[PDB]
Amino acid sequence: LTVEPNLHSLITSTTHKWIFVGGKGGVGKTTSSCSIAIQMALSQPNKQFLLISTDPAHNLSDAFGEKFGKDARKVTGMNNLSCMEIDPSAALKDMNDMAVSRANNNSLLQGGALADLTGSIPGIDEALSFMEVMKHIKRQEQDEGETFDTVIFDTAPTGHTLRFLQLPNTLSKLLEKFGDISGKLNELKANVETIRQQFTDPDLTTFVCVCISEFLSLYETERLIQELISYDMDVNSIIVNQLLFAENDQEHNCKRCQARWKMQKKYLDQIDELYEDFHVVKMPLCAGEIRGLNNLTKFSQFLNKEYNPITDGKVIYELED
Amino acid sequence: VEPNLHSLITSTTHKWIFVGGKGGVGKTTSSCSIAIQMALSQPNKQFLLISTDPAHNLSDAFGEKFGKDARKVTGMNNLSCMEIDPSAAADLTGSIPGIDEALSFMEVMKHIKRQEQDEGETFDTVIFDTAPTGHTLRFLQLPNTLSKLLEKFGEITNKLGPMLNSFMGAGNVDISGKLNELKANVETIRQQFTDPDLTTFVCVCISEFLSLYETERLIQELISYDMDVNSIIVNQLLFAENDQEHNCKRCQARWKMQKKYLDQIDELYEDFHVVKMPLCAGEIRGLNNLTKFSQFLNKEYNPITDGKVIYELE
Ligand SMILES: [Zn+2]
Repeated sequence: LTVEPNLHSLITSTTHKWIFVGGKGGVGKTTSSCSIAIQMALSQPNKQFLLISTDPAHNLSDAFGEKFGKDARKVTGMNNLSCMEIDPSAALKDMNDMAVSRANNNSLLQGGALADLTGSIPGIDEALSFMEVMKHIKRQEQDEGETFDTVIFDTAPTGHTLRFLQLPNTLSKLLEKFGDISGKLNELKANVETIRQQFTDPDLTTFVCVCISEFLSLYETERLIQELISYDMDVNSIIVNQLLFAENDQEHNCKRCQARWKMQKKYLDQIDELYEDFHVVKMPLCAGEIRGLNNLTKFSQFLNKEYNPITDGKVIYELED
Repeated sequence: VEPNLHSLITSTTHKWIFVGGKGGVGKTTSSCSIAIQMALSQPNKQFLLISTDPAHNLSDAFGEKFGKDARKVTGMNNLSCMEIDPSAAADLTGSIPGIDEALSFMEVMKHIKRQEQDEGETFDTVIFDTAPTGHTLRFLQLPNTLSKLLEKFGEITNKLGPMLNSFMGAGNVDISGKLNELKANVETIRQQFTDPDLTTFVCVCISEFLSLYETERLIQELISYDMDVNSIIVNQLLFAENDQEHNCKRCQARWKMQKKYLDQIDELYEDFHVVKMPLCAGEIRGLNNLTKFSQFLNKEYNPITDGKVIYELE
């Protein structure tokens, strides 16, 4: 049985609690995050969703045209979707800094410095950064009194934000050789392993990759998928953005564009043969800046029901202009 | 710094010019253009354009059929092409980095010299149309890679026991001697490929995030090899603002994006010769067209005045 080229079963899932969305390059990652968030929220009115970002550029705020911050806020126009933009690294520095100060005048796992081993042991910084994020969330849940059913992580445009899933095994290997700090490491290792318990369960968390139909994007996506596999995180979906089905479009005249399409077609076919088992969802190029709830929802719709270049053209051109 | 390759195309000191760029960035076209440009401006000298890509990109580019044996490009007096497959034409390979590369390269250098000894005519300069994959020239590190190894053995072997050491019979010493001979071979080439006036690498890329990222990586790798990197050609630029405004908001949209990175490129690689090359919808194929296009590597293209020239190719 063919694997539907859409995210319908995910957007419809009542089992997933953590959905990570990423893609390097200018591939429409942010708008994909918002679209998945909206689509999930509209399809499950009964539940509450959190869309979190780490990008210091406040991509979410300029995506929706609202102002989000460290405090969750419901997207204006929706009942069950909220956004929060934070900076884990910054808050970590502030917290670590004060801990260093308390040391000189004497996440509890910081007394003094466990952060110095950062530039030595891979994934400790990331684990600490992530724990910061998980903290800001729970604190928001405890105050507002309402817990989020599902969280969409608009992954950070750089680094390897979730390399910490390797931390546990990276430590055991180290702790054996080496056999204060030692106690903080074991406490950290226990924290990352309870998370892996969650993040490693296919029914609980998954990662959807975002990319454009180009050689470098395809290879970057391959790289990303291998990495996610090496973390035991589920990867079953790939969103391919900016596709211009020039093959038959309104005002479709431009030969340069036709040339581009021919190129995209080339790789779209490689992607389909390479990731047959994946949900490979094709999304139309939408010249402009899909911004604001309305347009984002109109466009996000194609994540659930595959886009038809023939039939649905009218819909995207109501946005592209 | 001038936004062209005029000084290189005009150099009478360079003997080896490598051209590379990953992705569909017009690497091959660039290789041919540089070869032609060099050949046309130095009729007095003989040039060799060699490729490794099994697809026979050179033959498809010129519309001629090249192979293991050098052949003059039809219509030119001092430019010849040679398409080889080094790999096609000793298992420490999957263990020590750069050994296979060095072996592959030496193969290439051998098919060349044997072509020079037969034809009786030596090539003054060679342009290497680098392979679209792997790390073809990581062997420049092999020498230091080996010294380190043939040293860790001395710190271990000379720090073991008469029995233990001697208790390892098998044709390995049959290697200690060949590794030292190969190390000597890569180091004589390194003396050549490491001299700025003798060899250089021109990068090719498109003005997009992923391509800039990739060429950034390429440059770092080349510097770690002590190979000179001073030029970067940026292909497929559609100067849509000057495009007689042939309309298409999608293309104008693309251009604004290319403009954004063209800017970053300028600021990041200021000391480099950053040559902007116009998008040329089609497949610049055949000597004539390649020549017409290649000219903009020497004298910077002008979207306003030169437009007519590239559209007589569309
Ligand atoms: Zn166009």
